[PDB]
Amino acid sequence: HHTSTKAERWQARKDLIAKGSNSLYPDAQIAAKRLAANNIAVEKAKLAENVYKTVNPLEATPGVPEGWKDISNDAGALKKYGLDKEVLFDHADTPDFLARVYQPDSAVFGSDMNPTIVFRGSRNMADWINNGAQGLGMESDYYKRAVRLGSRLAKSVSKIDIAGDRHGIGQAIDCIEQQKDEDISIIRSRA
Amino acid sequence: MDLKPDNYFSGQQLTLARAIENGEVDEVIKLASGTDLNKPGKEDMTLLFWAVMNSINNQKTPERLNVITMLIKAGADPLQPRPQGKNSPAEFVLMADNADWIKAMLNAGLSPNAVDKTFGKPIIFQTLEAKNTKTLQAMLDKGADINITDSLGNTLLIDALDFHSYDHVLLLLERGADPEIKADNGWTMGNQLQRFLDRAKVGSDEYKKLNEIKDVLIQHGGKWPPTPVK
Repeated sequence: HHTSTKAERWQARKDLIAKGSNSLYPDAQIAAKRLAANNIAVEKAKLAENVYKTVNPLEATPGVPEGWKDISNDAGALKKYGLDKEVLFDHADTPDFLARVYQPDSAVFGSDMNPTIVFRGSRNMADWINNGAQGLGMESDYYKRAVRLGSRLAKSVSKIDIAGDRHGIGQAIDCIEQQKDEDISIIRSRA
Repeated sequence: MDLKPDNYFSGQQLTLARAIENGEVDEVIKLASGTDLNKPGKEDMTLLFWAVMNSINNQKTPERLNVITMLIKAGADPLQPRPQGKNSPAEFVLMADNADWIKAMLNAGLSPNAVDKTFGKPIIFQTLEAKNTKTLQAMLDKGADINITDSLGNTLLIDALDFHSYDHVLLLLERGADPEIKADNGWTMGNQLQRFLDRAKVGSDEYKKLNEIKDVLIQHGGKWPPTPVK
């Protein structure tokens, strides 16, 4: 479906955006503004989708969007942001709170993107843990580890963005891509 | 609901699991010396997690708590991890709202400065997610280093404030935790406390609690206002 590399397509999309921003036509100018914002937003929504594919948080997550690297299991890379693997997910049961951290490839994105941490949405004999958690008075609060990460990221010297159900994310990506196609048409119409 | 040991164990592990289920301390002591204590059964169940599960609600009795102690004394590993980064029985019971279960493990001589086997983090950090400070109190009372750090130089005091675990913050300050420790990023707890204080809404419950923390920090000799981060 795609003939060129991700890097080539990223540059060609910015080239088209620049053509719209230089147009005398107001519709091409506003189309270029929205296209630039949606180009960025669709990359974040693709990462937000990717965290729903994580199974074992200590293993790779399949299908990381092109041009991004998952550093969630790289202690040295995480240290740069004051993070470690342990703080990225809950540990009493199947994770309810789960975050993944991704670094953009500068060969693809230049300086357009930042490292991004993405929070996943919150979600009989095998349910013995949940029984144990209830009798032990466990708080079981998604917000605790999320707030803790927010507090930590405010101290990061290196820039890092925050992003992030699975069906709703997919539909969101559809709506963004639809908007992109419409703005590309408007821009091409004014050449 | 009501668990059945046969869903997780067979053979000699099942015979021990039934003694645990029945809360029979002497039978547990007798059998534990000849049983593989650490090989998991089904659904990630281990004999030590089974003992925890048989000591809750109406089964939280002195004898059933002591079964946990006696299994650890016999060789059951309270720091054994579960798969996929899931935590050990010691870390799990540090999250509880009551310290009876961690005390049963400390009574078998588990070090209060122990670290977990997957991430290498001191298990005392898991107390910060508990709904009160009872498990942290039990760890400190047994002699844990109140100023212990994680791999990034964070103390319990620093991490508890970031967690918004404000009653843990207060307890740590009152027990003499050093508030001047800087993490690897050069921040103290107080540096974050100042950020939090400055953005809090006057008279909100968050404002009231953060100011209480500031007052207690000062009352215990901490430097205020904090030295800005370098």
